[PDB]
Amino acid sequence: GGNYNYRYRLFRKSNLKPFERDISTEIYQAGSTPCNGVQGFNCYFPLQS
Amino acid sequence: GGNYNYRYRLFRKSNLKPFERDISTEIYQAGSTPCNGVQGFNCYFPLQS
Repeated sequence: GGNYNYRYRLFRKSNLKPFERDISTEIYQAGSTPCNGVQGFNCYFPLQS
Repeated sequence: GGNYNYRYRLFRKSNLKPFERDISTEIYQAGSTPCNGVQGFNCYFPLQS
């Protein structure tokens, strides 16, 4: 059926430092509209399976 | 930059009848525990971009 329980980050405001950990799960606003925690246009979840 | 505005359904309890429109956005339960509106382990969003 496929393993869909492994994910990875796909979006961030900036890069990451060496040996740095990011665990925050916030909606990524890639446009000019307040997402307000709404998954939609220019509002993409930062994790992909 | 990649187009992400298009999504398609990936999981459903059953198949679709001919000429059917589905729009429900509900967390899917692939395991034996309630999802409780959290896309965590064995609980995946139905739409993929």
